[PDB]
Amino acid sequence: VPRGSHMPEETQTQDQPMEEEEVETFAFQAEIAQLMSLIINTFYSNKEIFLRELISNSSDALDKIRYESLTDPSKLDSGKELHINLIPNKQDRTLTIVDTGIGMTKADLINNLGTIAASGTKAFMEALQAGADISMIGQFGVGFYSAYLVAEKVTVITKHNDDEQYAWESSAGGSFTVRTDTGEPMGRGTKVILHLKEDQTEYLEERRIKEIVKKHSQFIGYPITLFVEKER
Ligand SMILES: Nc1ncnc2c1ncn2[C@@H]1O[C@H](COP(=O)(O)CP(=O)(O)OP(=O)(O)O)[C@@H](O)[C@H]1O
Ligand SMILES: [Mg+2]
Ligand SMILES: [Mg+2]
Repeated sequence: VPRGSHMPEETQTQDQPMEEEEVETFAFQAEIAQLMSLIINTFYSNKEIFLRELISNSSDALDKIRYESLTDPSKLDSGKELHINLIPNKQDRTLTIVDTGIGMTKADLINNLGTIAASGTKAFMEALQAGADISMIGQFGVGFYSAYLVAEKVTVITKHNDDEQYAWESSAGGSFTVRTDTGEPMGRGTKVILHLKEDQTEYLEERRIKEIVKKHSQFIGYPITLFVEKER
């Protein structure tokens, strides 16, 4: 049956087989859940320090590449730059912190980002009760949860050399999920995606982001760059 030209629907290629992603749900350790509730539902004047804690974590993960090379030189063969990118998306109201540090395995996500008690958590909650500045979070070993000063939901996508790529996600409320992530491979590192609360959109503005990186994160020790989407 001769054809000289086909329409797009006709030559659309069949989909790749659908992938399964395994999902597991976990409760936050009790004091972690308590802290998150405190962080979310209390007014703090100096919420901007969230970005200091996430940059700090990225800088730690990047220093680990430098040091893991002493026990495993193969990391020296990576051509990836050691760096951080800050990516505001005003369309989606997200602020993403991307690094090319060592990343986390599945068990790292579960054990490091919620099910294990930090020994400073109770002390920190008491300090906050007695009126401490929220900036003190960074000294009590629970700085990641400062994301929820500004974010209603946090997704962390991560890939470590020793595991597959995973997504951790929580809207607080007492639990989080970890799921195998078969989507856009991110390569080694971690991306924290902050789904900002409606009153916190200043952290999508490039002037605001530059201001708080200069104020609080001037010794990262790696290049950080801010991607600014061109105004249409
Ligand atoms: N960008 C990232 N890359 C890799 N691991 C990360 C990460 N962000 C967070 N983590 C993991 O999450 C853990 C919890 O981080 P935080 O709540 O900041 C306490 P910490 O950073 O371990 O101590 P510190 O903040 O006192 O230096 C880290 O120890 C690390 O294992
Ligand atoms: Mg169709
Ligand atoms: Mg930290």
